[PDB]
Amino acid sequence: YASRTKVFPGERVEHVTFNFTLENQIHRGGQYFNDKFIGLRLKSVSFEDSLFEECYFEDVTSSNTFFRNCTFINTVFYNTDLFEYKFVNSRLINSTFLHNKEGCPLDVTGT
Amino acid sequence: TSILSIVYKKDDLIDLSRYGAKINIGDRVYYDSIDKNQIKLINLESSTIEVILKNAIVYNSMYENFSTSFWIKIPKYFSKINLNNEYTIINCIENNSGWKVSLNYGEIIWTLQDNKQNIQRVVFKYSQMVNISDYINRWIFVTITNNRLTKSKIYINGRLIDQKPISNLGNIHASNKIMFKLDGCRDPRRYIMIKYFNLFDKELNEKEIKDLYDSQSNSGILKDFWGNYLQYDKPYYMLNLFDPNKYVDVNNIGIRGYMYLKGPRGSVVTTNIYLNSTLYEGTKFIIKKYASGNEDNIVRNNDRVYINVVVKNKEYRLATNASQAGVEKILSALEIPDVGNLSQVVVMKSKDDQGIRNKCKMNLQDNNGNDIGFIGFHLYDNIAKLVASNWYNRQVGKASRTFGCSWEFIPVDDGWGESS
Ligand SMILES: *[C@@H]1O[C@H](CO[C@@H]2O[C@@H](C)[C@@H](O)[C@@H](O)[C@@H]2O)[C@@H](O[C@@H]2O[C@H](CO)[C@@H](O)[C@H](O)[C@H]2NC(C)=O)[C@H](O)[C@H]1NC(C)=O
Ligand SMILES: *[C@@H]1O[C@H](CO)[C@@H](O)[C@H](O)[C@H]1NC(C)=O
Ligand SMILES: *[C@@H]1O[C@H](CO)[C@@H](O)[C@H](O)[C@H]1NC(C)=O
Repeated sequence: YASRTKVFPGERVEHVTFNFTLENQIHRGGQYFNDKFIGLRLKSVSFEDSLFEECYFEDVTSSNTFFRNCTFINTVFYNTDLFEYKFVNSRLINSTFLHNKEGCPLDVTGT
Repeated sequence: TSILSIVYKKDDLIDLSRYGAKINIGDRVYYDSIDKNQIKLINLESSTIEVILKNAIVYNSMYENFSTSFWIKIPKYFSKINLNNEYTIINCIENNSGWKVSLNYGEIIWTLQDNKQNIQRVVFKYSQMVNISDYINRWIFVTITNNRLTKSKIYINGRLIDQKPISNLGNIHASNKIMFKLDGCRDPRRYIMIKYFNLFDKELNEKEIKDLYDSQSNSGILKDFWGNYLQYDKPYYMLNLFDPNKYVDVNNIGIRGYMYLKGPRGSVVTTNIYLNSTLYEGTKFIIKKYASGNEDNIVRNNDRVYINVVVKNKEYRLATNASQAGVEKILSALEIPDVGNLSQVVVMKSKDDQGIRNKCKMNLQDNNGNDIGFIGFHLYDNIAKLVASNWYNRQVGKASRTFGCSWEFIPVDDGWGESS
């Protein structure tokens, strides 16, 4: 499985509402400005060295997903299960979590 | 007993004491609309309040006791530019001797200096990772008493917070001039608010300090979450002190529908700076005049009012059916013209029967002037449904601990910065 992981080094998304369902990906060095993430599932998706800056996360279901060395600025996490263990060595600035989904406080896998 | 006391008057600031201290005010000092007796200072050079005493009251003695008291409202520190940045807000130092009041990240500092440059500092520390704070962006009654023989003490809201011996300090010669201005603050978007600055020539005891706290609290008028006047025709988010992780919500609109406490609350975070709880969650509560004889918009004690509930940007009315089963009358949100004769008039309370100041309580009443009871919450099958009950009145009569009948009104404030 780990042998099939796709990697996208370097991305610059700006002003788009962007949903999906992606599995087994790694994003490294992305830079998102004023983006909307509505109703997306994340399985084994890892964001690395990213910047989110006035982003907006709504109805996000996360299955083994992490944000490492990521920076969030004026972002909103509305109705998402992105708990505090999915931000590894991150920095949030003026970020807001609202209507957090119910779930475990530790990564339990969603097989 | 008071030597300096800055209060407001007709488009100026004066000193009530019989000394007539000259006050010089910058061209960028602001005032509130409603309580113009509260003063705002921002981070510029023109934001200046300069008060000058007389030579007959200059602190230059060996064992003279003195005290000061004031109210301060400090906004939330938002970024890491605010860390390790002690800035002075009140200054009384000439030739490296005197007293000063300074603020740092989550601190209020009292400092003394003698002519031998000895430093004694007394600090009140408030955390900013707390879920709900009593000090961030809320009015604080700060009073400092200095006993030249024993020790120096800082009092927050009437209670002793810190004390440090000052017996080693020998001679303090404070300045003739007192300066109210931010000094040394690297944040260009930083300000404070102060009100009711008083000076005394004796160390006040706990009795005198509590008397002063109560006298300056204006117990006859309701206060909102930030400690300002409560006002009609203004949206307020609602916080229950007994269960502060939940916010008022409705599910339906009508006689059948009910309003309850839903949770948990969200959070607003800036890593390593603040991890508070969201205060702009739930349904707003507008208060409308019913029988207020006062011309102003201020909500005072025993004012019979109406309560409008803002649901989906439309106004509804907070009422109950008095004649129902049980003691707990469940609160519901109704069409404003379709309320009929349902009990809606709320008597707003600021202080108790004995006059002891407490938080906001709402007393739902019918058209016959009969007390349905204090508005609170009662759990039905694990739903904390909002009710009006006389049980709270019974505990108040028995001087028991009422559970859930005390509320806070939270408007949108610039000093909190939450994204609504
Ligand atoms: C973090 O936010 C504060 C508060 O600003 C509010 O909250 C933001 C999330 C956003 O919704 C703003 O539009 C809100 O007004 C910022 O401090 C204020 O910033 C405004 C400009 O945005 C400025 O006019 C004020 O003077 C600032 N007030 C104070 C007390 O500093 C702050 O800048 C944000 N943090 C960072 C690091 O930029
Ligand atoms: C969500 O994703 C699907 C497929 O990825 C897309 O067709 C749909 O338009 C998206 N939702 C919205 C609101 O655009
Ligand atoms: C991510 O890369 C390294 C940490 O491995 C760090 O030096 C860098 O500043 C990080 N980038 C951001 C935007 O935080």
